[PDB]
Amino acid sequence: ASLNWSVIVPALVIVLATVVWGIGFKDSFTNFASSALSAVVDNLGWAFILFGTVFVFFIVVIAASKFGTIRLGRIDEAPEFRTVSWISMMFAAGEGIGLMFYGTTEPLTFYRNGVPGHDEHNVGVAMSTTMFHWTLHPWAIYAIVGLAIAYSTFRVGRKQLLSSAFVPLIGEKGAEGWLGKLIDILAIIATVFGTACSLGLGALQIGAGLSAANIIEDPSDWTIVGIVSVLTLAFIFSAISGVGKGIQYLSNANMVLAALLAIFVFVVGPTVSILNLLPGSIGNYLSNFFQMAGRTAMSADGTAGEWLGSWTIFYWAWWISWSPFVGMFLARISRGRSIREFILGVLLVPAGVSTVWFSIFGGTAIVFEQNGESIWGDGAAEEQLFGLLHALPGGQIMGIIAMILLGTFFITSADSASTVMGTMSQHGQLEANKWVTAAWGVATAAIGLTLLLSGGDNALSNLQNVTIVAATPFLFVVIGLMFALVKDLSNDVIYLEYREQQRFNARLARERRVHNEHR
Amino acid sequence: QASLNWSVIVPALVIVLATVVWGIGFKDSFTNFASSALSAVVDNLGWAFILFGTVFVFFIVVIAASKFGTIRLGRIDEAPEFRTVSWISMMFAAGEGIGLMFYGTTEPLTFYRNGVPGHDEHNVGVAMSTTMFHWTLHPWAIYAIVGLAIAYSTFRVGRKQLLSSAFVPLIGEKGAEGWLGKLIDILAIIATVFGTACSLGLGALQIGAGLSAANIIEDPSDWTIVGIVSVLTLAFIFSAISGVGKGIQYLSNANMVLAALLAIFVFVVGPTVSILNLLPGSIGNYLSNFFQMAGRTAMSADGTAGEWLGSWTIFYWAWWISWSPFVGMFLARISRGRSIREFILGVLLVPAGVSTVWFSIFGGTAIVFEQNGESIWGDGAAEEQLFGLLHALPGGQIMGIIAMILLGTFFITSADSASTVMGTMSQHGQLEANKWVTAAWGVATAAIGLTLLLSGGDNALSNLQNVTIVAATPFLFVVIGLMFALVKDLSNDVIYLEYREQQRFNARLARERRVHNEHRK
Amino acid sequence: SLNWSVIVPALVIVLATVVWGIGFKDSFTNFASSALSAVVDNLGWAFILFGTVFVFFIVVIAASKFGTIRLGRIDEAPEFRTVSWISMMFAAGEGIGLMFYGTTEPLTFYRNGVPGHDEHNVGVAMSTTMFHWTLHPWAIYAIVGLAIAYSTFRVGRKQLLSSAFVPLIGEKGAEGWLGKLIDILAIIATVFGTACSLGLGALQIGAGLSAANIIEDPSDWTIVGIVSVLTLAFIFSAISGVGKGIQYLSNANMVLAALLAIFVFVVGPTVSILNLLPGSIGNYLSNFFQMAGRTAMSADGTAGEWLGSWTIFYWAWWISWSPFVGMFLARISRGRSIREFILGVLLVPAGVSTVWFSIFGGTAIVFEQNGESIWGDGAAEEQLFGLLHALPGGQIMGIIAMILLGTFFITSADSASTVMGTMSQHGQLEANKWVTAAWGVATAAIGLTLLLSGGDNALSNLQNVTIVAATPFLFVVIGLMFALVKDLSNDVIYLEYREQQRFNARLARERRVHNEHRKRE
Ligand SMILES: CCCCCCCCCCCCCCCCCC(=O)OC[C@H](COP(=O)([O-])OCC(O)COP(=O)([O-])OC[C@@H](COC(=O)CCCCCCCCCCCCCCCCC)OC(=O)CCCCCCCCCCCCCCCCC)OC(=O)CCCCCCCCCCCCCCCCC
Ligand SMILES: CCCCCCCCCCCCCCCCCC(=O)OC[C@H](COP(=O)([O-])OCC(O)COP(=O)([O-])OC[C@@H](COC(=O)CCCCCCCCCCCCCCCCC)OC(=O)CCCCCCCCCCCCCCCCC)OC(=O)CCCCCCCCCCCCCCCCC
Ligand SMILES: CCCCCCCCCCCCCCCCCC(=O)O[C@@H](COC(=O)CCCCCCCCCCCCCCC)COP(=O)(O)OC[C@H](O)CO
Ligand SMILES: CCCCCCCCCCCCCCCCCC(=O)O[C@@H](COC(=O)CCCCCCCCCCCCCCC)COP(=O)(O)OC[C@H](O)CO
Ligand SMILES: CCCCCCCCCCCCCCCCCC(=O)O[C@@H](COC(=O)CCCCCCCCCCCCCCC)COP(=O)(O)OC[C@H](O)CO
Repeated sequence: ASLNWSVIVPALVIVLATVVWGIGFKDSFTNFASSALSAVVDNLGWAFILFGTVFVFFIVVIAASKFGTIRLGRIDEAPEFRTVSWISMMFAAGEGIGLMFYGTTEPLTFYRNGVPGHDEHNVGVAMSTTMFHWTLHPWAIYAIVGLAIAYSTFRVGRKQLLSSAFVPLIGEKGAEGWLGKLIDILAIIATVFGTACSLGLGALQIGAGLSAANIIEDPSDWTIVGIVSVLTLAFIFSAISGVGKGIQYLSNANMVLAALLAIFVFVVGPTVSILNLLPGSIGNYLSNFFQMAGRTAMSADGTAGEWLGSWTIFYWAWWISWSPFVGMFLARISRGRSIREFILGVLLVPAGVSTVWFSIFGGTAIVFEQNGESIWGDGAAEEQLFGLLHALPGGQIMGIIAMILLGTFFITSADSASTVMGTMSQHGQLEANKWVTAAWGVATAAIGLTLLLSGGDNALSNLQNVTIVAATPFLFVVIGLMFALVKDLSNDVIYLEYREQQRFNARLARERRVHNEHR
Repeated sequence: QASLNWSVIVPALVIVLATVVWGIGFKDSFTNFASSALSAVVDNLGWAFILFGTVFVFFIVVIAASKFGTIRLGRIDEAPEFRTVSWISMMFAAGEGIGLMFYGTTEPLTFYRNGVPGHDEHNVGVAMSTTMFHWTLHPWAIYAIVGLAIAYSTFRVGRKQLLSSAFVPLIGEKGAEGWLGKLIDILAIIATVFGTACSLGLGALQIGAGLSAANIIEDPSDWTIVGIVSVLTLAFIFSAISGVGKGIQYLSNANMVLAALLAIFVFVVGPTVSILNLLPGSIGNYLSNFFQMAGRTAMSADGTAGEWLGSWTIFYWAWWISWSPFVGMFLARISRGRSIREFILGVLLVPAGVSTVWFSIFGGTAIVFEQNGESIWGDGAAEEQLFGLLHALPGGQIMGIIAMILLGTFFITSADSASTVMGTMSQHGQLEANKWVTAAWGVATAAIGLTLLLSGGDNALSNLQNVTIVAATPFLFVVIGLMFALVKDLSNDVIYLEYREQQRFNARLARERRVHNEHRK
Repeated sequence: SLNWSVIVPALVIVLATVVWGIGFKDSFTNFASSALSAVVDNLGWAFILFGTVFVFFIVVIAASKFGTIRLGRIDEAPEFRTVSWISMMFAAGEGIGLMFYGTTEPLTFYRNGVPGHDEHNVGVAMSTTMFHWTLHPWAIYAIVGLAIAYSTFRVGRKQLLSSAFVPLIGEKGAEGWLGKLIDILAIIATVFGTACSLGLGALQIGAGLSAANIIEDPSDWTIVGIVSVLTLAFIFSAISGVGKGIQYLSNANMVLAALLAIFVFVVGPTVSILNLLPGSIGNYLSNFFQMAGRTAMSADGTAGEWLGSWTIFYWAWWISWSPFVGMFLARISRGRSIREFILGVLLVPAGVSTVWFSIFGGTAIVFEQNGESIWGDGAAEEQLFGLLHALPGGQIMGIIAMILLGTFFITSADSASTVMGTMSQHGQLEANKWVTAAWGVATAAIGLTLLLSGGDNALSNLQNVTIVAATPFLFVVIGLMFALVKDLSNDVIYLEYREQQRFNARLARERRVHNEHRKRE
């Protein structure tokens, strides 16, 4: 296919504008980001918080309805991936960097400071509200988007694009018109900013880790961590060949290293306490699910707005911005699966992986805090993991391994996001241009680095603010995608013979009633 | 022309007239009896109300989710005679309107200011959740049960449009025409009269408060209430005896338009952002606390929630059970040809969402005022809350008048609809009843409401609530039996006969086989 | 023929326990305490997690397509009427345990509170009593009974725990060493769970005799006499070769339990109990997942001892009872569907337990609130009679409760012994009466051994040894889930579609790999 320049040029111009604003005009960019966060949070926290749970309800009911039997492909089709392989391939979609960053920080900071409507030093609350942001809502969003693309491209044979999934609502004219172009541009921009958030978190934490081992300098975030991890691997893996064979190796190394780190912290750490937190975390998450889903700026006597902006609305925006990439990824590896099976796997397997990960790491941190040891230290979120690792025997080698894992996650996430963006910018071609992929990867890495540099001391806050503002337009795209998906599922070939009969009988009944009214 | 059911008219008419005379000429005796009867009823049946109120919700969810959800309310492969949008629009009628207007400000504001048993004061989430508790799912679960029973009896099986006909599976045709069916219909008419009189009394009281606030009348004297009720009853009487159904549908459209206008005015001129924040908060805290409130009895809070329960939750239970004949028959009428699952889902969810939005807007504005220093509580009279809320907003002087007009139109339309259903139930389930019987029933409900308001005196809302609870207690058992009748009716469907006969035959064979095996050794 | 390879190890372990307990009491008690500490600290997480995984698993199995499978031949209707089947679920379950903890558990939760909650809270006191007795125990029993019933009726295998693992180990492991190990573990777990029940019954009977002033004070010789008398009546019933006396006792169990519950209901605070019914159910559904998430590091690392005393003990007790109740449920529930079986087994005993605990615990808590108090010296065994004597006419009801405990002793012994004889007779339903008598005597001896060894801390001894003996069978019950899923998936009604899916998926994988290789060009 050809390049959709009408969709590349707008998004690329927006990205260049954001980068120039952040780099050359740090103060103005930071002020604007703070003001836009204030306005967006105050005026649309209701939208984020309401539709986060509407997505979960919607995907659950879609799975449990008659559409669950539909198969993503030809009728009576069987899937191309084994169930074990299908489950394993979902690891590459999850947050390697997000988990590596927040596994220790989030449960520990919620244990220490508490959350709105709750007191400090509550393990159940800490683990439950860590599981709130990471288990069902993100993967309900991802299931919705991936199911939309899967039904559009496999069942109906349309192009693999976000705009195509809206064909039921806006028709073909809209899909090829200005509205389809707008949807595709918003998808590309949201993916860019959502991936740049992860790249910024990973670079920040890698710098902190290098400082922990005492091998770092000050400008390493810009001069080494970003540009090296981008150029020396991602470009040479993309531009050199269609498949560089390094992405597969790194995607397997991610699994191996994450398993090794989790097993180290599990065995060397307080194993019994972690095993106690498994059922405790799951039970206290299921108990507090709706209480946390109803936490708005009007909660805790109006004092929850700042916390929600810093913690919950940030995650809403982050997951919404991830939606296009993760949806395309899940759709690509789920052909032939049924809708019910797809939804169940996508919702539950990563939820369990996240639950276990947070159990190990947050539980070790909370147990240390309870005993008297404090991995908190200064309080930086990027230094908690290495403090936790160093607190355990043989922690130096594992800290180095954690830095290696962070670098591999950086490379893998950037490469996969660039692949999906290139596909979306090339009229839905599965194998997009290599140079378009490299350009989009450069753009994402540059945006993440620019957010970090503009934030400076408050790098994390600047990152979160720009992610929150950048994902506001795509929240409505996902909301309308729910409607488009329902309208597409209803108008399935298997249901048309029943729908015509229902329409005919309803018309007969309505005309009979109208005639009786005339009488 | 179905003959008049005099044997069902007289037992309910005599009770209504006895209540009117007793409450008018003997205000003190009537109030004392109502108070004592509330004490006894609440003490010895709050467990029944609270348990079966949630059993209704569970029963409806199970019925929709079970194999019965695919059955059509009519002949097989039938289709609805109303478009889905028209069905949803018609659902708004037969709701409260007057209850929603009366309580939208008062109830969440009251819970926020004073708290609820087992919880502390100044809790927005708890106030909104326990307001949603009384107005969203258990109400419409009860209405779905009754309307589904009536719809199945009348469309699928082709019986009369009655509540006794829904008990045929339990007591049979002889029972339906026997004394038990007559008793069920009498209780249905009594419950309709008292559930309607409660809303009419609330509307008259709030219109009096509005006239007092608008300065049209200096005070809301008893004669003011009498005049309001007389004028509104005269309007309803003219609408009915005129024999033309155009004016009533015009007033229904006006009710929808004016309710939307008031909601939009408070949403826009009020704290829009807080109103929108309270939507997810209200829903989440409702689903979080659902079973905590479902398990709230007089034994909660170390045995101290009895007075609060009788004031709010048991009163609502009685009110929503008293409405059950009217709202059930209304929903049954407009739901021809729908499947059981579709009927249940729409009836449960659409009104719940509308109530959620209404309470969010009005209660959230009141609570936002409370938090910011302003207090529309004033003297604390419930009837004066709404006009305190509107008069605290720019341009609200005219919207208070619009609120009074909306209350008047709600009064007229609700009286007409309830009286139409009552006339149906007193004429062997005729779809259209005699004009004079409908007029008489509507005037009787108005007279009961006026009697309650006047006998209450300085405490009118309390007397209204007490009489509502006492009058609705008998029909809780009718609804409970209707659950069994509905299950038996759905089980004995034509599509399920062959499978059931196969199972019965095989079961007899297996039982004789095991009896023989025991005989062996 | 006797499976001596299974009898001899179980007999050796049981006799070793008896010799250790009587001969060396200090050593036995020290080992029991140390083993309780170790197993609790290291596997309370396993107990707590899998107790709720069982509920999730059985609910999902009932909901899924497997719920349509019929236990037996296709179109085979059940042998017992639904009334008979429902009533037969009372013989299997817990009568002695219910009588022992009917008052003690809610009363002590109300008095002392539970981890993460304040004391003197009726809602939690009843919700966490319902937690330990309603859905987790019966989820375990339903899983085990369903596995046994499917293996023995659908597939025609022998009625054993070993034959239910055939999906995982083939007939080679079913008859190999692993099947023998599973059978031995099932026998030992049944012996020790039934011994825990019998020891509780003997303690309660001694407490009742002390209360009735028949004995001046309890003594070890009194417990020995009680256990000897009851097991002698048992041995006579078993060796007599006539089950008429046992059927009489099993009916007397229901009659007397219903009589006692109705007495406490009518003569106790009826309205408070009725209030507690919906309160208990609602607070159970509200707090279900908060109680399911209670671990050794809840309430700031202070719930370990409370969990070991209450929650982990009940988990171990149910897991040790699971072979018996599973075999019982499989025997009486042939021809049922998986969905019907699961729903009935989960819901009927849960409702019965809810009513029982509502009555007795609500009576105790209402006495505590009003000013009275049945706590007395704090002994768990003395609470029930302390509750009875507080009510008028309780002097006779104390002896009625003692008689009921004796009948429960005999009948529970006989059902457990019959299951053990079936296990040791290669799954033969008509178990040898001498093996049955030997197993019953061994159970009584183990219960007496735990009581005597514990002495003053008799209940602690019982619970410690029960947890230790039930720890091994937890993994068997966990593996039953996988074995049952493999049984159900590989069913004749699904094998054709499974073959079609396998072939199509192989074609799809071949296409994808060939396409990838082609594109790799
Ligand atoms: C924590 C919370 C938890 C909550 C959990 C919630 C979870 C939900 C689970 C959902 C599961 C669904 C699964 C089953 C689906 C099966 C349905 C189906 O299709 O079966 C056929 C079944 C029957 O079919 P039918 O007989 O043909 O029906 C006729 C159609 O109704 C009449 O035809 P039509 O005119 O509609 O035709 C239009 C056509 C296609 O439409 C078009 O013509 C499209 C035109 C193009 C528009 C542009 C689209 C492109 C936009 C993309 C986004 C871009 C953004 C970019 C951003 C840029 C920023 C810079 O659409 C359709 O195909 C019909 C579906 C329309 C759905 C309408 C529902 C509106 C909901 C309103 C309430 C909620 C709003 C929330 C507001 C927020 C605050 C609360 O369909 C229906 O169910 C239809 C009825 C649906 C309900 C209608 C409701 C009307 C208004 C309700 C208001 C009152 C209630 C709300 C609360 C109270 C407010 C006061
Ligand atoms: C105090 C509160 C509780 C405290 C907490 C404790 C928990 C409560 C204990 C519950 C324990 C579990 C259940 C045990 C019951 C076992 C028996 C049974 O019903 O199962 C066998 C049941 C019947 O089988 P069967 O015994 O073989 O029947 C044929 C025999 O030939 C039988 O031969 P037959 O045909 O001659 O049998 C007689 C009858 C056919 O049925 C019978 O066998 C007799 C009636 C059945 C007993 C029902 C027990 C279970 C339900 C509890 C009732 C209350 C709440 C639920 C309401 C019912 C909705 C299903 O047929 C007739 O000829 C009609 C005779 C008249 C019937 C009664 C009519 C009067 C109703 C009473 C109320 C009226 C006014 C006073 C109001 C009261 C003051 C508060 O078998 C089935 O499974 C059939 C299923 C039918 C369709 C299922 C779909 C509907 C279910 C919806 C879900 C409900 C949600 C509720 C959840 C709420 C949670 C908060
Ligand atoms: C320790 C680290 C790892 C832990 C990870 C946890 C893993 C859990 C993942 C759950 C399974 C995901 C993969 C499922 C693939 C197989 C298909 C499947 O399970 O779904 C079927 C769904 O089948 C059903 O019909 C519904 C069955 C319900 C199964 C529910 C199991 C999950 C229950 C979750 C409980 C709550 C968990 C905690 C939530 C936070 C498929 O339906 P179908 O349309 O193909 O029809 C098949 C058949 O005809 C039956 O329909
Ligand atoms: C919250 C506001 C935003 C909502 C966004 C919705 C986005 C999707 C829109 C898709 C268009 C259709 C919307 C209306 C759907 C109604 C439900 C529905 O269709 O249910 C189907 C699937 O049903 C389900 O499994 C459940 C449906 C969803 C309802 C459950 C929602 C739970 C919400 C509870 C909230 C708490 C209550 C108080 C607060 C409101 C089938 O049932 P039916 O009635 O259409 O047909 C029945 C029969 O087969 C004949 O057709
Ligand atoms: C604690 C008190 C008891 C529990 C109360 C809460 C219960 C909530 C959940 C109840 C779920 C019941 C769902 C029933 C769906 C039936 C589905 C169906 O089509 O039937 C199948 C499953 O069948 C069943 O299991 C039928 C059981 C239905 C009865 C359910 C009773 C609910 C509880 C009643 C007591 C309520 C007490 C409330 C007061 C506290 C087919 O199986 P079968 O062919 O063997 O069934 C034969 C039957 O005649 C077919 O209709």
